[PDB]
Amino acid sequence: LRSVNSREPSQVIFCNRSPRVVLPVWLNFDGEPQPYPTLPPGTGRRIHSYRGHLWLFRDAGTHDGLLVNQTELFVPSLNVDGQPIFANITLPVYTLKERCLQVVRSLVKPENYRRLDIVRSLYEDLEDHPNVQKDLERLTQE
Amino acid sequence: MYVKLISSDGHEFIVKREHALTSGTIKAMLSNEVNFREIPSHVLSKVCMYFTYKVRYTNSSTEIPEFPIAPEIALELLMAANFLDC
Amino acid sequence: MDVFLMIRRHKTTIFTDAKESSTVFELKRIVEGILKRPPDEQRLYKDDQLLDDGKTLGECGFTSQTARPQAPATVGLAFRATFEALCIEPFSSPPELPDVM
Repeated sequence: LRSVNSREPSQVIFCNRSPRVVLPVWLNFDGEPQPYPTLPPGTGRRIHSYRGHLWLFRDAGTHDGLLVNQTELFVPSLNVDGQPIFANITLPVYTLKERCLQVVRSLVKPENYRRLDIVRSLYEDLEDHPNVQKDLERLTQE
Repeated sequence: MYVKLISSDGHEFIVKREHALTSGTIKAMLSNEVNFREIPSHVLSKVCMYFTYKVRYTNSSTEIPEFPIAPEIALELLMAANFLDC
Repeated sequence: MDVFLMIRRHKTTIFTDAKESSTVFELKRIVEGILKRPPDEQRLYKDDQLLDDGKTLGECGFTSQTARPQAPATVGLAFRATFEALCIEPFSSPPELPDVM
């Protein structure tokens, strides 16, 4: 699951239609994740990339998943006669559970995290921070 | 068309059946009414709103908003979201 | 344009949506269908202010800025016709935050 080696420029653009500090993540030729400078909430940014390349996007501070053009995998496609491809970054409709972890994880230091009263299976879920590497494997088995 | 969900504290949230079906736990609980001996009002109202939210925003370009959760409510909600699988 | 409501009286709450242009009286029909009491035996409010059958939900305050799926706006229901006073039981209090900011 890797970016194809080019070698054909592709003018892309990341609109951040989300309310988080977005983190572009590019998928190397080997398949490793490369972080690119972050995109604040309303903002956007013109990028050069390449037909065939793989990009995904996450909340830059907590790595929560985000959609681009309604999927997770953004493939800069052919530019031709038309100029930039659009990369609309959005919240998905998170499960209410996932949504709950999110606040919760962010109101308590996981340092301090043992000391809250709830089923322990719940406590593993909170510890289970979403992760590129993870989703990278997850998004691998399809 | 409609169902009723009754909180641990008495309150009745009457809601559309498909909206309620969102939660598998609930689905299984009918097939009418679900009493929820374990979920207070400040918690089931937020759930129902979440169903509305999910149902409207699922399958949609129109930029999606944050579902919001006040702090005080979060634990309780996380426990409910988890019992109900939603 | 969909508006998203919480129709509340006593301990009863209906979640529904409706069009920004539908009529107040049209809301009571909706209610009718559910609590089965006809429009003339129900009176509907926004914050105490007593709403008119002929007016639109938009005209009445209910606009997509105000009545969003994830934060539905509230509509007082009151019954009978002598009409009972409007009484909405508040929701349960959350317990206080554990040791977190």
